[PDB]
Amino acid sequence: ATSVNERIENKRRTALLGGGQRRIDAQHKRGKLTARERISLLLDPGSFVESDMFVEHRCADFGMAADKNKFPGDSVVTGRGRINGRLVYVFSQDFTVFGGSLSGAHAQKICKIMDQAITVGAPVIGLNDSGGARIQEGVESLAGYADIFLRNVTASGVIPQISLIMGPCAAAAVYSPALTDFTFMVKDTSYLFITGPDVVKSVTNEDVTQEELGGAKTHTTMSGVAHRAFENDVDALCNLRDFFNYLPLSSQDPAPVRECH
Amino acid sequence: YDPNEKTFDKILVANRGEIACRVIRTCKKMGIKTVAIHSDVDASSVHVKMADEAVCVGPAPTSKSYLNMDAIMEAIKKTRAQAVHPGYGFLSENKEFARCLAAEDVVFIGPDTHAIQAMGDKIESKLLAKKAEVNTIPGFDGVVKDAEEAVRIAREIGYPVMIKASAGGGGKGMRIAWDDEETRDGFRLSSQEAASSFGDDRLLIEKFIDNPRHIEIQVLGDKHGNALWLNERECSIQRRNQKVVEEAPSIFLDAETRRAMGEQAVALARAVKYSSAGTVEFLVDSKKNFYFLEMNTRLQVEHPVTECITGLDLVQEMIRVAKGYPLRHKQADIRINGWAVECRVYAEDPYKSFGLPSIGRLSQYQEPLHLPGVRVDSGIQPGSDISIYYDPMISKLITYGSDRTEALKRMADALDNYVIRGVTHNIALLREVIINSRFVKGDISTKFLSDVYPDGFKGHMLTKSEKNQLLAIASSLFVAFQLRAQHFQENSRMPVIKPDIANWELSVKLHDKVHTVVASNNGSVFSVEVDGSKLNVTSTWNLASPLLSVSVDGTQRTVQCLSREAGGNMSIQFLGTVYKVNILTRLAAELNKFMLEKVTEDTSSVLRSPMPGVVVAVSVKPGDAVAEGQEICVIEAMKMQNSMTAGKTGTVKSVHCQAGDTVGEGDLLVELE
Amino acid sequence: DPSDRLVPELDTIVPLESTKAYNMVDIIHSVVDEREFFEIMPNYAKNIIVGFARMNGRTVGIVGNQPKVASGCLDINSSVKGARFVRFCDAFNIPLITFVDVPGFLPGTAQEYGGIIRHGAKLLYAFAEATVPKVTVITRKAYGGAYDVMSSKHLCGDTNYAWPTAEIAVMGAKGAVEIIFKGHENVEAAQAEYIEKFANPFPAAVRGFVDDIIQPSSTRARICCDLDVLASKKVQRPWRKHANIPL
Ligand SMILES: CCC(=O)SCCNC(=O)CCNC(=O)[C@H](O)C(C)(C)COP(=O)(O)OP(=O)(O)OC[C@H]1O[C@@H](n2cnc3c(N)ncnc32)[C@H](O)[C@@H]1OP(=O)(O)O
Ligand SMILES: Nc1ncnc2c1ncn2[C@@H]1O[C@H](COP(=O)(O)OP(=O)(O)OP(=O)(O)O)[C@@H](O)[C@H]1O
Ligand SMILES: [Mg+2]
Repeated sequence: ATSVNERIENKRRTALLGGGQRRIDAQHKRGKLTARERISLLLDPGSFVESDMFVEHRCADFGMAADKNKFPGDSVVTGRGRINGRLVYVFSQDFTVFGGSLSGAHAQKICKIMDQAITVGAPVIGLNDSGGARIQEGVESLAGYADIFLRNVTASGVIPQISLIMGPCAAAAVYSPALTDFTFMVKDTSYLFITGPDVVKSVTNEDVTQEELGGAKTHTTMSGVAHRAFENDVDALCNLRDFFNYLPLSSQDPAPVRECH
Repeated sequence: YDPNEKTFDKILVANRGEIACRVIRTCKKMGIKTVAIHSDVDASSVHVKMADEAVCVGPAPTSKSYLNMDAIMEAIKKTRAQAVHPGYGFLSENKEFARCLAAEDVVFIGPDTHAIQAMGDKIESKLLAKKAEVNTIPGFDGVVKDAEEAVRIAREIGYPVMIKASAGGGGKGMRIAWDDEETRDGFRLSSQEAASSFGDDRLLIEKFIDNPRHIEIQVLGDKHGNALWLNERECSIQRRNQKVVEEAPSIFLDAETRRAMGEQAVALARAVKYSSAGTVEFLVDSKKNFYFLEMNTRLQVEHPVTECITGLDLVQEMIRVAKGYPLRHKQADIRINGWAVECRVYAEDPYKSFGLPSIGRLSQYQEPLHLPGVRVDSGIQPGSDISIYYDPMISKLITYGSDRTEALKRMADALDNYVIRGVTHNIALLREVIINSRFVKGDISTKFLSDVYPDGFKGHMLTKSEKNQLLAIASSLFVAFQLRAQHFQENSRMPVIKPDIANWELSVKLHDKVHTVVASNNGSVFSVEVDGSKLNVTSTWNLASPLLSVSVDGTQRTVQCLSREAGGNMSIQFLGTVYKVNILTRLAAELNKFMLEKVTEDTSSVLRSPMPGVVVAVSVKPGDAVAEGQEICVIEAMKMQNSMTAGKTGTVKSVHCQAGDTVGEGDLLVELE
Repeated sequence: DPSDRLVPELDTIVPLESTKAYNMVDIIHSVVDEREFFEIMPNYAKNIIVGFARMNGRTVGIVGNQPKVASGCLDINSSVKGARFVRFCDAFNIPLITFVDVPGFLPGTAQEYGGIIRHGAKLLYAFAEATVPKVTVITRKAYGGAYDVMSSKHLCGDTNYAWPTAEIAVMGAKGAVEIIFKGHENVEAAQAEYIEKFANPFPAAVRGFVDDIIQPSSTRARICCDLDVLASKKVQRPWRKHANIPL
């Protein structure tokens, strides 16, 4: 029996669906799109080329080797595309799969995309919706973060880097957006804090919720971390395309010139 | 050390410190497997590593770790311990402990219970000594109970009166009076303090011998009745009635008195049926009359020094006696072979009350073991922490020689070549004592520290020649550092032109005077000119070693550069004492004349807590004046205690940092006036 | 000063329980030549320590965490204090030595509103951009993203060591237990099995994130050897006018 083809198609349909229809319904009820919808809106129609669709995580601890804990893609969709004819590299984090927590494979995919971007000389756009670091993955997860960090520092001043926070972001998932040139957020749905409010109450003992501890208003008015805040996902992506039209593709290229009237 | 002789196979040491190391050493030499008990704090101590295996006893405090008989006995039972050595202190004289040992099967390396209880109580010890027809101090038999009885005793025995609380020891519960009113007030104070200190509340009037010499006779007894007196030792040098300097061959005492005291000690030991090792202390007046004072029923702390003259290992003899073998030596065999001197190195400041127990962690520790005729009994290794729960011991330094002068010279050299960095030690006090004219001549007593230093220890008073040598060495060290600072590696892009300065004109500010020094270099020899005097200083000038040896006009001196700063301050140890100097260039001094003094009174009226935590200790009270930089309160946070202080002399308006208060960071604690 | 001098006094300077603190300046003094240390900003942001010293006669820059002040947690002031010192040491070819004991970043609302993310990224960038030799020694805790910041091997670090008291983990064992085994709700042996395999430097060592688990007494000698091997280090980076540090 030629089960390889049906296995390939089942893996494709599982990756395209993230981690389940119920979780996608929960994501939509929160007012948030999925990673693939975000990429479809951001890029030109019929220009997305995806990389590492079938990559799976190698963790085999705490019952993470069971088939119910094997999601292809591993909570990140990476690839390349074009905006108004100009090449760009993109990664979007899927909150459906393990809350978007970064494991080894996640870091490998992001670093692979960033390495191609630094080799060719094209910008990187990253949509962050990670719930922190995958605890089951262990120190490996930490290592992955550092790898990404290094590449960011290596790509500073060589290619433009843009970050858009479209969901919660905590723990060490905050340094990479800070190392990029520009950071944008989505109002009422995006968060950015090193430490969660519960630990804040536990340690320094005051009542604060997520909204005024890491919300877009807080990080766009009184912290200076983010650069702009947009109404929702569609508006954010349209404004991101408009902004990307301005920048050059590499430090070697001169300032872009359009047609003037 | 006969391996054929089959003694016990396993021995448990029930003590901590250098004594545990001593017992482990002699057991490893003699072949016995050794198991060592340790608290949680001392889990990395020297004796734990030295022992074959170790068993933890429990919490840090001594009352809970080494004084817990149940833990000791379970440790013995688990490890199949055959014999036990208590050392000195802790359960050395514990009656119920030995009762439990005799109950199960356990042999005790030490005297029997009868001797322990006979010599434990001072009154019954004196009574037995009277029954032992040995010379005793003049006193009234019985326990004084009322002031009138005490003053009457003072009447018949004479105005010099000393009240001693029965039992206990360690220079406690003893008051000296000279008048009947002094007799009664000392009596009432002693009665009040006996319950707090000892609890026996039994008090004894005794006659105070004037300037006694505290001689001690080491005695070795076996189970077959053979008692031997192994020479003598002198421990006149005391502070707080505690021994510091200890001489094995007595110089004041002579052969006839030695024989008489040995015979008396042996007779009393036979009377007590003492079948182990111990010591008997005697007080000798100016007229060579010796009076009994206490018999130790344990291994004496200053045993090693006599081991240098007799040539015997006391602990090995104790083990053999505990086995049951008769003594292998006779009264004739023992001889006085040379001279031996011991100094007890404590971790205490000799500049305050002749030693105030300090704490700290040793960043550097090097013993002078390479010097000839030096023995170091220590339980200290680099990194060891001096705690508050234990006797602030550092080590015991012993020198042996042909005669007294050689031993004293070797002690001086060893003390000069001894490196302790991390706490405050009393090395300066020891070295200054051993070079005193009175000590060298031999006119010493129990008041040596008091009469020699009425104002207290002040350090070595250096003479004009010593001052010149110190200034020359300091200037030479300064110039050597400056010259070393110019030895960069070759750059080949911007070549370095080394300055060709020939003479250095420096101003050195020792104590308060200012001296003009002119120094020149001709390689390894510095020609120094201090206030007219001309000196030559030579050395290898190794600026990194802790100990630096320099020859000044032939005289060899070992010095340590404890501290050095770019501003000119230099703290250097010379002849035991740490001197602070300030060396500047001549132009630097001339310009510094313009700089105005900064008065350091500060205000610090509103003092704030460092970090949020509970205040364990409060050193101030409202209405009490403080000083500049005076300790205010000790606060613990994350069980880390910080002792935060004040900044200026001011009366405390109110203490908000009371004990137990969980004051937060930057909170008002004490207000100063 | 011999480059192979032993430092046994460091063998027990780290308390075995995790609640007491210790002075890392003591370790720095023990390691360096002649115990001479020129500290920079010694009274400001005292939870981090930076300074100049010498190893085998060669100038070295030293950065470390101070567990006495604020338990070693990183904050804005310490991050900006360390970042520029690291940048200056890199710019003028001065090797860097790091002593790592950090439980994480200091929490609170004031830190979040002050922009702790930007200032932490400053230090992360400063360590990642270094092209001079870098030696790192972990004395105890290295928890979370702080472990990434404090000169990790993953940031193109050269040589990393760990003392037998080191502990590299995403977080403390406790919170990791309540977060991983939340469903099991029975931790009496779960905590024991977690701390027996993760509350030690083995997870970091077996993945090669540290080159060796050295003894504290052999620190200085080891470092000296590295500084004689890494003196001729040269790396190449992509061309740029300048990089956009998160200033
Ligand atoms: C001393 C050093 C340190 O402090 S280490 C800090 C690391 N500790 C963390 O918890 C990571 C930080 N993450 C978070 O705080 C929260 O996840 C935040 C970011 C607030 C997300 O908010 P929230 O929308 O309520 O998440 P959620 O409960 O709806 O999502 C549940 C799914 O996400 C997953 N998830 C979350 N965090 C982790 C994690 N650290 N490791 C592994 N998985 C994580 C949950 O497992 C859960 O999985 P699933 O997707 O439902 O299958
Ligand atoms: N009768 C006395 N005449 C003169 N001096 C005395 C007399 N009794 C005690 N002293 C002085 O007091 C010191 C302490 O003596 P003693 O050995 O009794 O003290 P202790 O604290 O009981 O000792 P230990 O720790 O050995 O039990 C002696 O060294 C001596 O200087
Ligand atoms: Mg006595």
